[PDB]
Amino acid sequence: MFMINILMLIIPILLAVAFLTLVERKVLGYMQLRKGPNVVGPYGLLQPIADAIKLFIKEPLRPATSSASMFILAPIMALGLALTMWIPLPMPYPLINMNLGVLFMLAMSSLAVYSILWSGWASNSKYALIGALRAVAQTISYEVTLAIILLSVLLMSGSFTLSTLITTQEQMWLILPAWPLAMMWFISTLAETNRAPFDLTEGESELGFNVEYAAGPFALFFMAEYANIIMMNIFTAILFLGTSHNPHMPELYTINFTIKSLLLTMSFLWIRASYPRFRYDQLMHLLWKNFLPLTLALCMWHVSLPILTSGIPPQT
Amino acid sequence: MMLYIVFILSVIFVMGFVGFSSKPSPIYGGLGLIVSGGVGCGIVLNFGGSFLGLMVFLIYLGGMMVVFGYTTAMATEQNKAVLGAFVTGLLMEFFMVYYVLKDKEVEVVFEFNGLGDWVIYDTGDSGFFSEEAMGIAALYSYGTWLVIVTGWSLLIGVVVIMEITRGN
Amino acid sequence: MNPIIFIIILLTIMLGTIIVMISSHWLLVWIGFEMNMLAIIPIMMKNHNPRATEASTKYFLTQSTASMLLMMAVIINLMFSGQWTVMKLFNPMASMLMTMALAMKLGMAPFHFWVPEVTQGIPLSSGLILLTWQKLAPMSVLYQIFPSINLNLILTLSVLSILIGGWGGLNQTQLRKIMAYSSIAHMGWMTAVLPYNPTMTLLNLIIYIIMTSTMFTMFMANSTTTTLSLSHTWNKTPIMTVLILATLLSMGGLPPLSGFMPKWMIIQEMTKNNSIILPTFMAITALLNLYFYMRLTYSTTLTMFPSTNNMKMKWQFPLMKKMTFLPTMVVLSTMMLPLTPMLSVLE
Amino acid sequence: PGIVELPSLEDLKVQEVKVSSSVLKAAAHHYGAQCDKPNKEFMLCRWEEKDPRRCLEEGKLVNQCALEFFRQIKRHCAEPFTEYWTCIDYSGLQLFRRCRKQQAQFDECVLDKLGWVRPDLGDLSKVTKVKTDRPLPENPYHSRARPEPNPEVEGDLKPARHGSRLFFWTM
Amino acid sequence: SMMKWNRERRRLQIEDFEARIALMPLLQAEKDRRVLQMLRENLEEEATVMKDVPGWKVGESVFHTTRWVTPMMGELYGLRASEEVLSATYGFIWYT
Amino acid sequence: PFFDVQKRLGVDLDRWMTIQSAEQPHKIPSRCHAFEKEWIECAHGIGSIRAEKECKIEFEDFRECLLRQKTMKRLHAIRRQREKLIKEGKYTPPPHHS
Amino acid sequence: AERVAAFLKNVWAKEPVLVASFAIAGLAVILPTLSPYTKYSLMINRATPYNYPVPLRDDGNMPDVPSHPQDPQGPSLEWLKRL
Amino acid sequence: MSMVYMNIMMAFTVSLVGLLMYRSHLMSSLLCLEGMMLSLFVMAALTILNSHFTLASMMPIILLVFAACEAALGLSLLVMVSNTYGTDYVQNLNLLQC
Ligand SMILES: CCCCCCCCCCCCCCCCCC(=O)OC[C@H](COP(=O)([O-])OCC[N+](C)(C)C)OC(=O)CCCCCCCCCCCCCCCCC
Ligand SMILES: CCCCCCCCCCCCCCCCCC(=O)OC[C@H](COP(=O)(O)OCCN)OC(=O)CCCCCCCCCCCCCCCCC
Repeated sequence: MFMINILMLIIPILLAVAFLTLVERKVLGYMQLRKGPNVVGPYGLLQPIADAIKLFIKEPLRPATSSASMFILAPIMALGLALTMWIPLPMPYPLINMNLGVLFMLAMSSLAVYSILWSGWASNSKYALIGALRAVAQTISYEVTLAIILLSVLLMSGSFTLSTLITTQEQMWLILPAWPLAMMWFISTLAETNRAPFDLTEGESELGFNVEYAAGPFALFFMAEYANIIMMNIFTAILFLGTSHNPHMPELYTINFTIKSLLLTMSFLWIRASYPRFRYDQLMHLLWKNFLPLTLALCMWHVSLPILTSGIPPQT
Repeated sequence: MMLYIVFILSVIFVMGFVGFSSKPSPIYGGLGLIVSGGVGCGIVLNFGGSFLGLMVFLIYLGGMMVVFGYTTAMATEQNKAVLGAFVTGLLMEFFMVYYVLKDKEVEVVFEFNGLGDWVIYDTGDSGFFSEEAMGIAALYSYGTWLVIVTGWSLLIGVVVIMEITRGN
Repeated sequence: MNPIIFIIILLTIMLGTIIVMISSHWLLVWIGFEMNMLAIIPIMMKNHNPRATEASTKYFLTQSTASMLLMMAVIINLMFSGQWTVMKLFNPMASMLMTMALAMKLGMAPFHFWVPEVTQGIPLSSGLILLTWQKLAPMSVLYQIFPSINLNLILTLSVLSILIGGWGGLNQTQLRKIMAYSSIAHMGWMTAVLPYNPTMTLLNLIIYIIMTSTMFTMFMANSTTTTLSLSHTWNKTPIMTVLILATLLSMGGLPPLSGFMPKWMIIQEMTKNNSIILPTFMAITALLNLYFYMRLTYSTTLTMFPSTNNMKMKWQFPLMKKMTFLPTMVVLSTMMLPLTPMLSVLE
Repeated sequence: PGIVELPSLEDLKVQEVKVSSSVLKAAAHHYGAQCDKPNKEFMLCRWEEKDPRRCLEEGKLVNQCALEFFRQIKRHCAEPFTEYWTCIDYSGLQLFRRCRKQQAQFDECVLDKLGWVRPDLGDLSKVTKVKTDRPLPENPYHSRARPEPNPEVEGDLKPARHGSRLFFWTM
Repeated sequence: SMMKWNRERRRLQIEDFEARIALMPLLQAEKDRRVLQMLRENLEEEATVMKDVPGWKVGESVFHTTRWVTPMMGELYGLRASEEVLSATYGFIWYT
Repeated sequence: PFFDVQKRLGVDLDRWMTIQSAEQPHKIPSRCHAFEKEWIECAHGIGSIRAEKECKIEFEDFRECLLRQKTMKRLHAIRRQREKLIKEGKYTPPPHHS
Repeated sequence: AERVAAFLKNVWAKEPVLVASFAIAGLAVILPTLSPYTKYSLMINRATPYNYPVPLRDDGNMPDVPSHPQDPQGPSLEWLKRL
Repeated sequence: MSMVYMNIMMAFTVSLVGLLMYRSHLMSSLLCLEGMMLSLFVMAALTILNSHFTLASMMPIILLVFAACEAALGLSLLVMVSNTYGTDYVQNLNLLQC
């Protein structure tokens, strides 16, 4: 039955990513005083399916890559890791109930930089490499704050278990005691996934690294990128917007937890439509000069606050 | 064949080492060292070390090895010896595997056994905690001296590297 | 380099060596070495030229490899004894790697090819640290694990060092290379007496540091790095040539100078153990060191080499170099033989 | 070396307590406040003898008290208890705080029918003392006599006889 | 709010930990009898397998001391089914 | 140590992790705590020259608990003998070993 | 008195983020020393029973060690139920 | 020892031989240097975990932190070598022969 469980997790993820493209195009449209896809199927419900077929029957380029083996390794790694980051998520019961699940997601997330770096090499273009280096430097810089912020929150939880975050928020959301950390966690997730106002890769007039890809290989990078947008917003809701779990009616948890995860995913689309784009030197200064000093200071505060109130959580 | 998972991983561990030890282009050499690192974590996980195994992914693979690949793509300007060394490495691995799987005893400097790694595992545990985790958390209660010297060295690493790279 | 950062880096070189000497755990010994190598590279790159960059690279690769072998010995020793204490190793294979790791760090032959080249590519002040201070940490560990060191290995490394230091020095005109080969030769003496009486290893180390520090200090005063440039000293600072003669004679072991004391005591502690062939061969091979020391005495103090016209402009200015502890070091390098029985303070 | 002595397959046989971990965890608190004396004697035996072959007879006594403990629940409070561990068994973590309502019924039932008082927070974790007639082992580690120390140096520290005596030095 | 709830969670952990303490004496007694039985079960098979070997002692200790030594996995499950051995070695590490 | 600063100042810098029978958090013992204790108490105070001869029995036991070399030889012998008799029809594993 | 106000009111205007960082870090170092509840953190940590409470052989002269868990002698967690 | 130790111990040997035989690139050898610490990391962790040496569970992390700090210092020298001769070839670093 476990094999059925894996497929009941993978296929719905891909379908959710497929229809996120539609929802993104329509929310952006109405914030721009237009409609978005409403011709391909009722209210554009067949638009995602048309786009998929079109890309997979379009001839791919595959230029004279310096390797031709990194060019095929990069999208496998991106999509393979993107699906792997879902297996420990409690919704409310994990597919894999890890003891160190929060640490597992950091570990797998830090490996996604290779697909950005490898695709830079494979393109064989000197300029495409520069774009890959800027993207890589952005991702590693902003996962410094992901690790420290996560550590600060877990000091009020007591473990790296993801399902213990549900117990921790059984009386109150962690957004209340730790809203300053939530702000810098939310922005740090935009920078990680190269989202506006942090999308210099897709931000033409300055550069992207996945420029030589077309057809199916391009869609694989796209699917992995959007599955990470949903996953990080599911992580945020679990971390800062805990949903009460009733063991007799687990579906009640899933409905409430999904609504929160959608509202946070739509917030990503909302923020894209509202602001201009950061300069490369300016998003680096937002991390090394503004977030990091506060994150380090709040880490000191959250190591000491539980001790001086007698509120250290249980180890188990 | 699932009882010898640790030995199978170790065999893949060695083959990766023969990969980048033969020194192909740095791009492929770093690729082979990532495979060995992942296999290396797999071995540590099956011995009960979960925090240590995951620390390999986060700090070694997702850390140092990213800096290695990052520096290679920017300062490396993207033969018979490589193939000769690579083939020589695999043959020695095959013979070492062949003999330890035939008579289950090999003597090369040390006396190695071939029964199986599972035979040395401890047979009793009923704790309400992770023994590995307790030891690592002791870094702050017992390892006061370790924390000071390690922290100072990391601080000096920042100072030293900026001095070296200024160039004037 | 900012002066404050220079002090901080130096204190970290000292802290690394001190951690090795006060540690009862192999992990802290290894940490001590790592902190020491990390801090000394910036003082080798301080002049920012290709030769310094090459010297720092050859040093990093050598010391990095040596530290990896040492950590392999510690782990093998943990597997076969289940402890980390800094004492005799409990596996012969651990002893070999440990003994070879320290030999590489010291610069003993045949792990010696980096000492002439690293010392040549760095300033005089950096060479003084490299040839005197950097030898304290490895010798401290040898002092503690000597009961388990393979006798044929330690005595074989000692003999090669004495020979290679002797022959290597004859074919040198650069001062920095001459001291480097001189340093290799004196290492063999320190490790030759180690199995028999470790006290004489410290005495020879202490005397070597005092004499070597005196030579580098006098070279730094006149900014001399070549044999010829040193031959103009008689026409600039006549007193400094008499001090160079006395120290060079001392380093060669000629009585009644201080440099005869360790060679004297090492020969004593080896004949008590019925070792007659080795001390004789060691003593005779040391005449090679006395030769290229004497060559510098002929071109510096005992003969007056040609001078240049612009030298007359130097006579109008004094010496503004620090020359710290030079009066005290030179006296200790020449006039300590009547105090030989004081070595008991090292026991 | 020697031959490892092992007890016979008939010396180990005993009536097992075949109830799942949920049943044990539901009765754990009352169980520890009723069978403390036979339990602590066995544990004192293990931490002192350091050999499971030396505490087999104490082990059987631990089993018998548990069987007798559960029979009393079987007689007086069966439905309340069967309904208590069914709720404990439902949760993956076997949480007490999810079944406070069913706990009260079982707790009250034993109080009236058997006069059992549930130990308070922090009672079962207290170090206690047990009176046992088993003699204290003398050499539990089976260690041999330690090698005798070196003779110690004692007396007066007088100056060296004629000094260092190093070659020709007279002091 | 966090201080209150965390404090209640520590009182719950002690209650859960004390239940384990109340059960350890029974579990320790069971484990001792299960370990000894498996050692004796292997002793019989060793005697049958090596009744005609040139100079073999059945159940000979490899330690000079006569102190009890905790068996390792090889000594308990030496001649048992692979599935049972697999569960007792990697079962915990592989659970979920 | 070359310099015994820790003993002079009475400060425990790195002696808490030297041996595996020292104080561990939550009193968690090592697998060979008893063997390490016995060897340490045998060789204490008599120098390493004597301990290499007068505490050899304890040391061999300690090294047997660390690498388990002798035990694996014994198990290996039994497995071969059973395998040899298995492929001759001369042996029959009992039901609870299968 | 006026020098500090001029200095504080300038960083608060030009560098509000850094002013917040140092204030927060400064409280993390000071409050634990002055907090009266820091002593209850140690007591809670010492009260958690990870290990088994090995019993002590009775010799006769041990009036402070209870013979049974429910006896009144020994440490009490009453303070914890009220905290 | 055991069967797994053979391959871990043989992986260190391969990396050591790889580090002692340079081909052309300096970056290639630094990888062989970081392969050596990976083998030492795994070998120590296997010993510590198996023996339940609780307080030594922190040692492999310290090994990783210092070995990575050393690796960073190695890459910095490689960069400064490349900014001079235009490549990271070891044959260029041959000025100090004379
Ligand atoms: C009693 C003890 C109490 C201890 C704690 C006390 C805390 C007191 C409050 C401290 C300040 C709170 C920290 C807030 C974070 C400040 C970060 C920062 O650097 O600010 C300056 C930074 C930049 O500041 P700057 O650019 O204006 O200038 C910095 C300083 N100079 C002038 C010198 C350059 O602001 C930003 O982060 C830019 C935002 C980028 C665009 C983000 C889009 C926002 C979309 C809305 C999202 C809403 C959040 C959704 C959260 C949902 C979560 C579920
Ligand atoms: C006892 C245990 C704790 C011990 C901690 C000791 C280590 C502290 C580590 C702190 C982290 C390192 C930061 C140090 C750098 C300080 C900033 C600096 O470098 O100075 C730069 C600044 C430049 O000046 P400029 O830009 O030209 O003009 C405007 C300046 N305001 O020049 C300046 O004018 C800056 C002024 C100096 C900054 C002083 C910072 C003091 C922070 C302490 C605040 C604590 C208050 C806590 C109480 C809060 C109550 C609400």
